[PDB]
Amino acid sequence: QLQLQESGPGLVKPSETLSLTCTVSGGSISSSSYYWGWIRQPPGKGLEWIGSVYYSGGASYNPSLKSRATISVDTSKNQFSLNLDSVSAADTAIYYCASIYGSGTFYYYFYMDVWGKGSTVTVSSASTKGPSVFPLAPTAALGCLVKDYFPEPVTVSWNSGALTSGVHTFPAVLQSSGLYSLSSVVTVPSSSLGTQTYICNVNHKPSNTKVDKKVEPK
Amino acid sequence: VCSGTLQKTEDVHLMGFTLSGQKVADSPLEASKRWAFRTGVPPKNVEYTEGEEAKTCYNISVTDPSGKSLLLDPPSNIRDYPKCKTVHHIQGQNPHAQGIALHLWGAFFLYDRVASTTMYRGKVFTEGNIAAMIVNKTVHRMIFS
Ligand SMILES: *[C@@H]1O[C@H](CO)[C@@H](O[C@@H]2O[C@H](CO)[C@@H](O[C@@H]3O[C@H](CO[C@H]4O[C@H](CO)[C@@H](O)[C@H](O)[C@@H]4O)[C@@H](O)[C@H](O[C@H]4O[C@H](CO)[C@@H](O)[C@H](O)[C@@H]4O[C@H]4O[C@H](CO)[C@@H](O)[C@H](O)[C@@H]4O)[C@@H]3O)[C@H](O)[C@H]2NC(C)=O)[C@H](O)[C@H]1NC(C)=O
Ligand SMILES: *[C@@H]1O[C@H](CO)[C@@H](O[C@@H]2O[C@H](CO)[C@@H](O)[C@H](O)[C@H]2NC(C)=O)[C@H](O)[C@H]1NC(C)=O
Ligand SMILES: *[C@@H]1O[C@H](CO)[C@@H](O[C@@H]2O[C@H](CO)[C@@H](O)[C@H](O)[C@H]2NC(C)=O)[C@H](O)[C@H]1NC(C)=O
Repeated sequence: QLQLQESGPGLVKPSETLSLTCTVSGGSISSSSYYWGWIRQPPGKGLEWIGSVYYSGGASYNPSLKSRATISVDTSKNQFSLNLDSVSAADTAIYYCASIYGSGTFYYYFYMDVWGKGSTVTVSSASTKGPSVFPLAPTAALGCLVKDYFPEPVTVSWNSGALTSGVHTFPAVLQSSGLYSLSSVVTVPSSSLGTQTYICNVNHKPSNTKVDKKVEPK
Repeated sequence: VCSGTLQKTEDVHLMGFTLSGQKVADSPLEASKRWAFRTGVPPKNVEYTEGEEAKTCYNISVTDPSGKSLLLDPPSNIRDYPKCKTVHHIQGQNPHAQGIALHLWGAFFLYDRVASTTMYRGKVFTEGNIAAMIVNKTVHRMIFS
């Protein structure tokens, strides 16, 4: 099974350049029936196709971004990368790399077979800041407060992924300080409060921070 | 056998009838499924005299991912089909493509007074076949007025 994984910086300063790399796994990038492309999704907007390349090197871009975007492929490393020059604030989006399957007798008929996970790219001159995790001590509810981090995103797990039911990870909110604040809670029965232990696995990739906070009552 | 008489060699005419009149799919998606690329086959051409007014015509440009167009260079005698109701402008891609584009049904890519085995680059065409028939000078004048 094909599986694509993005690997970008997450934060790029204005007027600088953005570089993301998409590594294909479970299958060779040097296949006749596949094109490899990039699609970005701005906050609260639709999907915008940036470009696409063939394993030989045949590039193809969207007219608006053709002046900036340059997508290259690396057969020896089994990956393809996007380079968007002169990045601006309007390019803050979630960049998805996708696998475009093509089959055809006369010309290829395309549909984007497999998609990537997505990279939250934020175009800002502000510096990176790691988060601070605080417990929300307590059917009773308990959670964690991930305050003062930049940029997005933050992924919060519970009990190393074992606890999943009834977990609500709220969307981040930008404070007046320019930093984001996130909250993730879970509703568990009151009887299990004393017996079972609860930990939230907060992870902030842009700052390379992984915090395992233990939430206890009182 | 002795039925019918041919006076001059100008009276024998070849009429090209579009596949549109045969009530086949005119959509370019289903029409693109009727063609394919194959190497090792020479392209042949036959000239005809009359043709039908086409319902849908196609101006296709299938290119390599590098940009190389895979369709053959049209010879000088090849020109756009005269009468088309709608002309679909299509730009395709095919990296694996080899050889030249042929018709899977055995039909011909109809050009102006020419039927071709291959689809030529940057030239409007329509799918169809031709038929041999005899109409004398007086009968031909009546149909076209
Ligand atoms: C004069 O006018 C007539 C009628 O207008 C016209 O007849 C048409 O001929 C063409 C062939 O030249 C016919 O096209 C074939 O259609 C059949 C039937 O398709 C139906 O059934 C399939 C399957 O049930 C459905 O999915 C489909 O939706 C339809 O309902 C197909 O079976 C044919 O495909 C096979 O042959 C192709 C040849 O090019 C292959 O490319 C294709 O892969 C198919 O191969 C099969 O066998 C392979 C090995 O056995 C296998 O690998 C394949 O996977 C597949 O199983 C073909 O598309 C068309 O239907 C006819 N039209 C009508 C209305 O009947 C004449 O052509 C025309 N004459 C001239 C000179 O123009
Ligand atoms: C079909 O497409 C071809 C090419 O895409 C068109 O040919 C172009 O015509 C313009 C105007 O005459 C020229 O400036 C270009 O140089 C031509 N390009 C090529 C590659 O020949 C052709 O005009 C199209 N036909 C129709 C009816 O639209
Ligand atoms: C074109 O064909 C018509 C019809 O076949 C020809 O008219 C016939 O002419 C013969 C000889 O004069 C008569 O015996 C027939 O009765 C005519 N038929 C009809 C329907 O009128 C006509 O002569 C032909 N024209 C040419 C130039 O050969």
